[PDB]
Amino acid sequence: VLQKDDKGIHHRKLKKSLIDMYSEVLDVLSDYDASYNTQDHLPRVVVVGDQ
Amino acid sequence: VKEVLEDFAEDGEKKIKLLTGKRVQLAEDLKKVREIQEKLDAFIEALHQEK
Repeated sequence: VLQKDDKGIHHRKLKKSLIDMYSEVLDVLSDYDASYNTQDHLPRVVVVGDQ
Repeated sequence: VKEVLEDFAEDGEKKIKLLTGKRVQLAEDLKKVREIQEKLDAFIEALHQEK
């Protein structure tokens, strides 16, 4: 129902930006195993700093 | 003998005078079937979203 707002033609391809799809990739790895032992498999960007 | 074998080189029929030619035909068929499937694989990947 949300995608129907976009009205994306079936024949066009490239339905979603690659990184938006990689977000699902990282999310599924996190869901399968949230431990760092499985996080280590794919790239991430960590934002860390002083309080 | 070198001259006669050159005449052998010239004529392909003189190579398949005895009809045991499975070797050459089978090799050609293997290579061409691999090309067939290689192109069909990309075509079907285009069917999955390129429609």
